[PDB]
Amino acid sequence: RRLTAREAATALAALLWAVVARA
Amino acid sequence: AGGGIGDEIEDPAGDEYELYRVVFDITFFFFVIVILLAIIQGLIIDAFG
Repeated sequence: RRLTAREAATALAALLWAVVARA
Repeated sequence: AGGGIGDEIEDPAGDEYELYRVVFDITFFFFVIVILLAIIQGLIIDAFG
């Protein structure tokens, strides 16, 4: 949810529940 | 298309919404094509069985 640091620092909850890298 | 829309768009490499468009394309591709054509295939396969 923030382009470059999107999957990392923008949304870690959904990044942990799943493991996507483009949302 | 057999390959999603990606042969039938502008190139999404412009800066705005690039990753947003790419997850859109790949999610569309994966879900509808492979899973639902496979559903159809598996249905008639299970029919013969």
